[PDB]
Amino acid sequence: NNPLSGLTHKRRLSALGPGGLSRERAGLEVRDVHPSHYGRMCPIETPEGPNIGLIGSLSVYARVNPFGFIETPYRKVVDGVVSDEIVYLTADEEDRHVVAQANSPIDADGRFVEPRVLVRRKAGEVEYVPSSEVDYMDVSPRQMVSVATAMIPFLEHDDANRALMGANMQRQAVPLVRSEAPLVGTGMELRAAIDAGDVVVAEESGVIEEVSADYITVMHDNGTRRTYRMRKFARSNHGTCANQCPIVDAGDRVEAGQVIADGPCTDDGEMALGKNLLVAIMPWEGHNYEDAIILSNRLVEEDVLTSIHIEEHEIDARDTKLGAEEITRDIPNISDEVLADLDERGIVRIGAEVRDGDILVGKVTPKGEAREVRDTSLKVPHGESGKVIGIRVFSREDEDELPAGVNELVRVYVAQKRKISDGDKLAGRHGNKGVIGKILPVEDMPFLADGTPVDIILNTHGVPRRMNIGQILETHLGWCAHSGWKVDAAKGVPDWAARLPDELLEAQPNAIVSTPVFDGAQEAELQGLLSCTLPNRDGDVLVDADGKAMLFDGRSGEPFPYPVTVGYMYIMKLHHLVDDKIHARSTGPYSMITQQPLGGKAQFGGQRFGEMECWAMQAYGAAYTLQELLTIKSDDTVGRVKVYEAIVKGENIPEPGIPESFKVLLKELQSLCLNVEVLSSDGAAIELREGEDEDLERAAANLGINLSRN
Amino acid sequence: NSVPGAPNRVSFAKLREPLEV
Amino acid sequence: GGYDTPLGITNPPIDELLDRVSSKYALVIYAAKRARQINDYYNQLGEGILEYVGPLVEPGLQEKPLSIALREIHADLLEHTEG
Amino acid sequence: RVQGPREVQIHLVREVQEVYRAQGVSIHDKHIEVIVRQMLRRVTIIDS
Amino acid sequence: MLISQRPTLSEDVLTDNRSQFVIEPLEPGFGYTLGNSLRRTLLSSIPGAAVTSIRIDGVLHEFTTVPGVKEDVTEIILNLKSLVVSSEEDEPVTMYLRKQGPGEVTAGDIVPPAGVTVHNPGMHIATLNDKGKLEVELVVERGRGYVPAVQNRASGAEIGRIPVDSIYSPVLKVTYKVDATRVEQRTDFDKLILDVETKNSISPRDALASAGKTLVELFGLARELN
Amino acid sequence: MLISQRPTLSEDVLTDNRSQFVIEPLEPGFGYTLGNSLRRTLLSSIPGAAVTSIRIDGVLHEFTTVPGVKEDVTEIILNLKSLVVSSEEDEPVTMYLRKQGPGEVTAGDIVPPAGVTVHNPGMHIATLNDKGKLEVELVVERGRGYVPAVQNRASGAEIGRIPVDSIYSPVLKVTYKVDATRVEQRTDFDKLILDVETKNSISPRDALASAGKTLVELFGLARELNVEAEGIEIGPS
Amino acid sequence: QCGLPKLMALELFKPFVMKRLVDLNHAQNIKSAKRMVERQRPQVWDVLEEVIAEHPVLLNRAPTLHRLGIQAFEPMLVEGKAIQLHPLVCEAFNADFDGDQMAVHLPLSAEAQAEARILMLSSNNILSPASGRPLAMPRLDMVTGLYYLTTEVPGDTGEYQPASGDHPETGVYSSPAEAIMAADRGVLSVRAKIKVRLTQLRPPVEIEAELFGHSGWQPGDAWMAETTLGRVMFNELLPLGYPFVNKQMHKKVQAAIINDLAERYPMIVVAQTVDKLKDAGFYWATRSGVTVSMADVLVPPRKKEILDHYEERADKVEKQFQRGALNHDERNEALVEIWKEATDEVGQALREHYPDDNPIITIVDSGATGNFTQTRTLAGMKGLVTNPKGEFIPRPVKSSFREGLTVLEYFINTHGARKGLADTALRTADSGYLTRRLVDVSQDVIVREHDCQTERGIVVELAERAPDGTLIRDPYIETSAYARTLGTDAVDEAGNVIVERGQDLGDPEIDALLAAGITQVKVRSVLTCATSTGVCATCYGRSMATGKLVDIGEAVGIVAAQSIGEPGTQLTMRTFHQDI
Amino acid sequence: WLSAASFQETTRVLTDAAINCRSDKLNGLKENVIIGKLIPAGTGINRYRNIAVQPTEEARAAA
RNA sequence: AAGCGGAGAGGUA
Ligand SMILES: Nc1ccn([C@@H]2O[C@H](COP(=O)(O)CP(=O)(O)OP(=O)(O)O)[C@@H](O)[C@H]2O)c(=O)n1
Ligand SMILES: [Mg+2]
Ligand SMILES: [Mg+2]
Ligand SMILES: [Zn+2]
Repeated sequence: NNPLSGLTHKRRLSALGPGGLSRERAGLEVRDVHPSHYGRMCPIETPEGPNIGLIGSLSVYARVNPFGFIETPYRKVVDGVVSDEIVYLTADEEDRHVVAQANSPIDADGRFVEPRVLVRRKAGEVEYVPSSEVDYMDVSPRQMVSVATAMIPFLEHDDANRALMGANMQRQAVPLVRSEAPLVGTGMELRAAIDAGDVVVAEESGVIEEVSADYITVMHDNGTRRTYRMRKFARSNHGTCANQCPIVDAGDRVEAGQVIADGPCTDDGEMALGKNLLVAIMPWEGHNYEDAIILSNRLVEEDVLTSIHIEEHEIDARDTKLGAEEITRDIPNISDEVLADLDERGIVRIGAEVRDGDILVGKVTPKGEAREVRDTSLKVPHGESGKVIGIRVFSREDEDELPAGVNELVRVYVAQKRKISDGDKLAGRHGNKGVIGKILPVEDMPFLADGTPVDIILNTHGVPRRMNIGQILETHLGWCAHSGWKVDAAKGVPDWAARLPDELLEAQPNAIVSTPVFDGAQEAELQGLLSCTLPNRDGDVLVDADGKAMLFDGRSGEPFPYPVTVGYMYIMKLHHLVDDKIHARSTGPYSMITQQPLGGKAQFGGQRFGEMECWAMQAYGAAYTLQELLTIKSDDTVGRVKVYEAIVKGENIPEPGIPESFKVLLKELQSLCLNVEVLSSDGAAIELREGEDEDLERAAANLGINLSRN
Repeated sequence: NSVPGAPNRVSFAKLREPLEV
Repeated sequence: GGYDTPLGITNPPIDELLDRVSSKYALVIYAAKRARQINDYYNQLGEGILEYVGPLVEPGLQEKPLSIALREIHADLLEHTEG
Repeated sequence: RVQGPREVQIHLVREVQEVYRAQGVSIHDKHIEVIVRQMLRRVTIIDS
Repeated sequence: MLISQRPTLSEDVLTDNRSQFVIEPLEPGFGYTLGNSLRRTLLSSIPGAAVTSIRIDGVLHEFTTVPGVKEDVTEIILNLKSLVVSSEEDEPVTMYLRKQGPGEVTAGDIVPPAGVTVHNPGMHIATLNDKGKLEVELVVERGRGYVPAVQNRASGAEIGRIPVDSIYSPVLKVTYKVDATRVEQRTDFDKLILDVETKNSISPRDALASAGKTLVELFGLARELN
Repeated sequence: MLISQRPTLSEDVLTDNRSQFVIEPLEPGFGYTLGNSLRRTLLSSIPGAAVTSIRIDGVLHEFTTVPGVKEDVTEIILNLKSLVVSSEEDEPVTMYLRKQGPGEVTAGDIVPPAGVTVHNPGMHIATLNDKGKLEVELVVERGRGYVPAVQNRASGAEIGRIPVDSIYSPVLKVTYKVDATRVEQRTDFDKLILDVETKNSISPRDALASAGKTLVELFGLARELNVEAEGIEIGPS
Repeated sequence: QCGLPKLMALELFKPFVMKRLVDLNHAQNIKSAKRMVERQRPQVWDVLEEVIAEHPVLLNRAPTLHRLGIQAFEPMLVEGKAIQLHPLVCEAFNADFDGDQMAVHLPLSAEAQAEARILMLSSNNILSPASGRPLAMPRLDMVTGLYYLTTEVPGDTGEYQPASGDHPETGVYSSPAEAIMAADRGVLSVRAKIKVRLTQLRPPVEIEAELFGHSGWQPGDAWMAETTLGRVMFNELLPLGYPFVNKQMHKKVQAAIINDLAERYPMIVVAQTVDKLKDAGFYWATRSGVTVSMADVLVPPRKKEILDHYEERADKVEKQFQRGALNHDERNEALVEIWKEATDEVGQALREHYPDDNPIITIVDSGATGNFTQTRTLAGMKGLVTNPKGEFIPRPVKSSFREGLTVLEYFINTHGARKGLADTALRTADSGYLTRRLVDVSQDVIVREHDCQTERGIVVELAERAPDGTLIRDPYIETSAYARTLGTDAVDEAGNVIVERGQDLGDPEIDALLAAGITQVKVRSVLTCATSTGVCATCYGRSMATGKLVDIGEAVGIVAAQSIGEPGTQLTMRTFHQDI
Repeated sequence: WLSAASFQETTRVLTDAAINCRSDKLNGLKENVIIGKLIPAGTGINRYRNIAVQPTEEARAAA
């Protein structure tokens, strides 16, 4: 899906497999968090389906023993002074010492501020003991979390469930066309992109000699030259787009390990999965009821949330007993209006726009008793469209490696751009998730005093009861980062800013800051930064000391009666789009043993009417709806055509018959050596073996199994 | 830090890391 | 009654229709039978006259037979014998 | 065996209702009497 | 008591594209609705001109690259999406862009026909290193609102044509401030200050005139009721 | 440019003093720029006349009950505050109401001076039983809107003058709603439904016609900045 | 009504559209019309509009736990690719908009359409078939809007001033129109006590008896009310002949009003009143001013003192254990008791500190969502955490999510979330298996006749005689005596009869029974029916969903199984929320 | 035997039915659903299916 | 005038 999903697919520990466990008969004591997982396996990230607790992720600092046991690094402390020597220990040994906590008050000289410290004892219990017998310490916080869980700011303010959901949903974002980087994030993004492997990094120092959109030529310092090629508009395993772009000039000097080109979801070397949007938190006219989202129309005009998706089609020209199939232009009788895009020898032209039902490659197959031929060309499935990017043709004449009995193989690539629309799914890093319920014009959204409309509206009834208030903290800090600040320290420094590092007392508009996972900004520092923020181009301050603004009403013009919480938030677009989920059917292919419709979208398939829906129908008392559902719409082979004819001609719907499934059941029971019979009111078992009945085919058109030819 | 051309992203962290990832 | 004008599927009100029958299950068959009669009359208009008659109330611009049957039941132009 | 069918019906309905009343779920007793009625419809034959 | 004053309009310039308009004395309470009527009209229905399609020399579709040019076609289109142009003809008009050799292709290298002007002659479009040549053909039309791309086969166009999305409105920002005079004796009124900032393609005084004309035309249905 | 769909205004007469108008089909987003402006202009722009103060003999210090009359001061104020009166003179006009004997004192005994006319003679004001006498002095002026009670200026001179609220506007209630129409394959146009209920002096159609003539002359100010502006034209009728 | 995408509608209605295309001479045969529909010519969207009118569709969402999981709606064409669903039918389906999907089915024949239009319509199913409580009523944002509107705040603008000397009353109004004009000018608030003259709203019982007595012909009879403007605007939404309420609308008050409406009025009235309540609630939830920010989350003023006070006692117990007096279990029990007491004390302090107009407290107090345990966890003190086995860890979590948990406080807090997530995915199988067995056992119980004329029946307690000399209503009396036909005449004191045999036991009957002084009653039950096959409509009693005597032909054996098996499964998939 | 076989333990049920030579009357909900006719509940019972609808004498004469 | 079965893996509500 993106670099993070690939980087996390590896670094995955699985309990299932040959010689392991079972997905159903697993239990409840093996799917739990053990006190020995601290530092070795992340307790937060895991699936929430039937695999919960049976799949996990390695922690950031862990490694693997030669025997196969996981180890973690500890810093050794002797006689009350914390040294700088690191030793890797495994759980067997870690149960023999006393290990302190990562965030303890070191006195800048190797001694703890307060003797009483929380330590982990032998059996995994945590106890408060004087700082006198400790002999090891954690190397740093965030040592117990994985790589995907270390990219969530303000993680210690969220509950475990929503944090797990956010960690899982960060791996589903689709690459966008711009990919800007977060305003407020953690420090883990730069390393998680270089080590994923979706960027180009210089191998040796040199002076860049030439740069284009195709390659980068670097002239090393010892007279050698090296050229890097780039992959443009390359399809991914999941249908997305993989692109790389140079970010160097024509005279710059580079160094070993420096980043040279970008990737799918990368911005200047940092991982970037979403966009920064202006958020107001309030209920609005009921269009954001029950986790729905309201969006602006500037995100469609300016292509803020847009992505490219690619698709691939295949066809083969194989041999057969009656002859050989060949792709050509001389198709049987079909209008010459549809043979226009096809080039001189079959396959379509590059750059041609195609729609559902168009021909891609024209193949003709010998029909059979010459001139006996049939049309089996490659069409475009239902509901698909887009340009044609490339065509790949293999042949047996030029000695190409192909399976036996195939002379030619053709693949066609089709790409399309995709804008945001109602039904698409959005999410945040803190477990937020919803679908777009409405898209509003720009001129009827709440706007600030200077006239800037908001971009997205999030309801206020879902925050308090889910226990994820890291999002409002992120909103406040994002507003402060966007606008900039300056702490006034002319006469001393404020009491709340004593611990703030210098160079963090002043910021310029559109700054980028970092908040590590378990030690970042406190609420005192945030409350202090909210009170010293720079004004806009006019001497105006839009947001007060509480992080709330006064908005206007876009449809009536009257200001709202109370101030509202406004800020900036990082939103990502998930790969659950409503274009891959809409489906409808009236008549199509059927099965073979039982004559019921096929299932799925790939083939025109019907929806299963299960057992519990039958219970509901029987409880309602609807005796004709159920009978019609189970006989003429599913299984009655003779009632389907009569129903179609009656509907087309406007007469009354006839009565059902006997479905095929009952007949198949009777045949199987007889095949088990059982004498099943259907009796009449006076004996004389019914024949129930068809007969010489009307065999007429009216209505001409095929009921729907296949399409209709001109 | 430690990467030749990384962008500047100031941090709120108070502690020091003896070991790199 | 003190209600606004019903619109769409909610006209005629079911509270009035349910006083013409003894159960909610008899109304279904009542309306379905009358609708089938109306459709049979309609689709054989050009051929030899049939016994079935209707509609008894003036139909709309283009109304499906079931609405005609319900509006005839409401107007008390039919009678049924439960079996 | 000791008291009789009516005591069994009372006991069954009350015992089933206690569990659902603890959690805060309301079900009219007439829904638990069809099942219990269906559980008492047979007899064991002693001498034929 | 009946007020004999009548509302008046005054202007105050802050820059070449920002302006303020003052209206007074209005009735008490009739200050936000008037401002919002004006603001809703200004942000939707001001006619303008925009590009409608482009055609490059050696490219057949959008998902490709040009030799010697540092950007692909898609981000060249995204860069062109922010060109400010104006015209007064009532038919599509074609503009040419030609560049060769090392340099930087900007919006000032476009040669427009008579009647078309480019008000953003310093923006950046592409960079050509040593062996890149750019030859682009643009089409300009007039309209209003936002109109997405028009598919190629709908209009029966050629194969190298690349439809682009178009935005016509020449207004950037609008806001209002209402000053109340709520005192005793029942001698109340309002002041409205409307601040308008345009795209440099039309003076902020003409956008207001167009909006006023639209609204005066539209509010004439109720008057004919006589 | 041309809209290509001329809007039309309908009307539905619910009652002699209450109507519903419908405007359709409006271009997308134009049902909200008309509804609020029309409502405000109808409610607080059309001039009228109303009572501004009253003076009752006898009741000077206490403001609880007036001897001889069953009703109290508040009921009298409420009954007088719903008078439908119309005046053409601009200066304040003083009218006298005098009643004696046992009977129901109604609005038909106001005997107004020249110009002012009472449009609802049959309105109950009070009822005298115990040989009580009513002598009331009323002040009538002109204005527009809902000018509330004004604090008495010359309190010492006119001690008993009781100021009241004023309902100058003939229109009493207005509401609006916006729905969606198809108009071709668009499916997302707008329709505006406006419900008006007036007092017994003007008709809803006349009120709507008078409210759309103070809005043309309000945006004429903006249109006079530049006469040739290339706006939008609905076209000839 | 429901919203249907144009593409789905065009694909489901192909035969009808082809018939209409041939009829209007837009095509020449049935092969021409099928191609015209397949290529989607502009001549296909003209007829689709009038071919789907008055043709209902069935909507379904899985799992279908009870009857109301399938419902019939009237479709309307919309632009887009998502189905639009009414806000009020999200509790029957149990659907929320974060990625859910639904299935659509189409009836064909005349009987199928009649059943979908008469039996399964969504405007006819408003009451729950298991308890009779309404299911299509305001919830969430609508409750907040209706609770904000109908509230009185002392000292607000324009409040009634009962003074004398100079200004007589200063706050009495002549009609709601004048009050609305004053509110528009900004000199009044919709939550300030005033006195109005109402003429189109019926007075309460006591006022009606005292003022008019005979009959309050409300069309034109006037009275004076002492209330707020929001309450008048709320009462202008209920039926015309409904007495003035004048109360603040907690959720229970709205539920009781809906119940009374459904009990005394036809179905169209209730279906039309719920929509008006929805509109008003959505309109006023935006103006309510409920927003969440880090400043709204207040903290107890004295948490440090309480925590140190209890920490001293915990240290005392630990020292006593270390000396050698206590064993392990006694120490654990002492620590657990101390820490539970400390958490309760901090919770009480927090509850006492909060103001009354905070959004955090207002949302929970109005009955909209959430409890106070979550508020204490967020702003107070998380408390004691459990073990993997289920025991209590002696060390508590002394910091809330507003301050931020430490590393091992955040680690030992993950034991309790994994267990909930894992049980939710493992108990549903047990619930479903039990439900299937229940449905299979009792699939043959159907109402067969009208009366078996039996003399048997069960005895219900129906309240008890208090020792002091009074009667206390039995706590659970709406699940044992309500909605059951009487079996024997209720004779009291051997003087007369209150309720005669064969009478349904509603609210008035129970109240009269208690007033007369009858404690124990005899009712007819299904356990003692005398019909050979199935049951009869008189022993079963009143239908919980419709309120009338049950119809002949009902399948009362499947609804019983569904009613029993729905809550268990549903509460299995909400474990950590609030076990089963 | 059809309902019992479709509930659980199909093999044992079928073996017992074959040995005993049982016959099924087909008067339930499961069996009617399986073979494909109207269930004996709701609008499927005789008193509701066998309904006769005809216009009244006065209305018929009027038209 | 023409085809559509099994095994495994990962996801959504
Ligand atoms: N294995 C599964 C998982 C989910 N579901 C279905 O999806 C929903 C999960 O709700 P949910 O827990 O995601 C939120 P909700 O239940 O609405 O509570 P809240 O609003 O207070 O947050 C349930 O209603 C189930 O019917 C299922 O059938 N089988
Ligand atoms: Mg939910
Ligand atoms: Mg859901
Ligand atoms: Zn019985």
